[PDB]
Amino acid sequence: DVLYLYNWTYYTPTSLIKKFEQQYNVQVVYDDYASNEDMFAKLSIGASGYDLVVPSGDFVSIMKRKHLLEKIDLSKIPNVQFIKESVRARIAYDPKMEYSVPYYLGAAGIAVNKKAVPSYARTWSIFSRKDLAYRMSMMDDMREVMGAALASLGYNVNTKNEQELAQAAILVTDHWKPNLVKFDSDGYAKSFASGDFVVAHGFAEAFFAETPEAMHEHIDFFIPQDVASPVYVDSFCIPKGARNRDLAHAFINFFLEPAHYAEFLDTFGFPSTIHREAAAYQKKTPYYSEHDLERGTLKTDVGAAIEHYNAHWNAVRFR
Ligand SMILES: [Cl-]
Ligand SMILES: [Cl-]
Ligand SMILES: [Cl-]
Ligand SMILES: [Cl-]
Ligand SMILES: [Cl-]
Repeated sequence: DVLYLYNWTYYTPTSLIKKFEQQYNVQVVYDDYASNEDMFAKLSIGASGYDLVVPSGDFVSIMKRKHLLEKIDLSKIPNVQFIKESVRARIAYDPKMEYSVPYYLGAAGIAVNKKAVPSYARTWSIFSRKDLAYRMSMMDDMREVMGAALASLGYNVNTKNEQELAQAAILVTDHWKPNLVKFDSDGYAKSFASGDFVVAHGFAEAFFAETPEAMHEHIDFFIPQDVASPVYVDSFCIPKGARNRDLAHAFINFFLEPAHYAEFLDTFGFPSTIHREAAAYQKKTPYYSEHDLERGTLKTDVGAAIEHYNAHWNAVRFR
């Protein structure tokens, strides 16, 4: 009678949770987390108490190899038929959805204050602009920042090549970092709203939630299209030891109902990247289109190649 949901703060719209609660006469314990590292920690060897968790594609692959996830019974999730074919092809960490079901696919991008920066190219190299120095931020995320640098240099955002990573590190350290106030994943949208940052790396839903609607026309948010910018996919997974698998499946099935998925997308101004029905049911014009995610590269599990990422990033981030 209770579903234990573990997800990013606000990521499951409470409005949808109430509906699932009213429909099934159940209650949802929704514990939030601020990162997949933190989520992972609760689900570490061996068993949290959760029925559902929402990891990104790299963390689905990591958690499969560490045997942290339970097989999903797709017969209990008929609405899995709404998952676009194009998405099915990209989810190589779990292509048959045996351990995961897609929740959302999007990408971080760049917001530019068009009144403060009238001329700019719509590219990552915007962070090398010395005329905007100390009025920009990039995200406090290693895979996003390294990924953007790798993308810009024509390298795979998931590369395992050591000289490509060093090259990316030099790009961030020597070309972008000197122009940044800081790396910031939580204050950038507010600082962008005040005018403190005039260009910032981040999520469209944050920039637009945080800036009054009156001032939206002055924002150009874009995911750079001239390179294979990093893209993410988040998924429902059932943690090892889940006590209520029946409600876990029922919730994934509920979330993927066209009107209920559309209500999810509309909450954040998301396009229907994964769902073949939901766009018809949406009330909100998306902040970016699904076609903006085509050229980009899905962030994946890099395996050991992580040690090189870590070593370069800790230097970028703490020096
Ligand atoms: Cl705990
Ligand atoms: Cl500063
Ligand atoms: Cl937000
Ligand atoms: Cl503004
Ligand atoms: Cl290294």
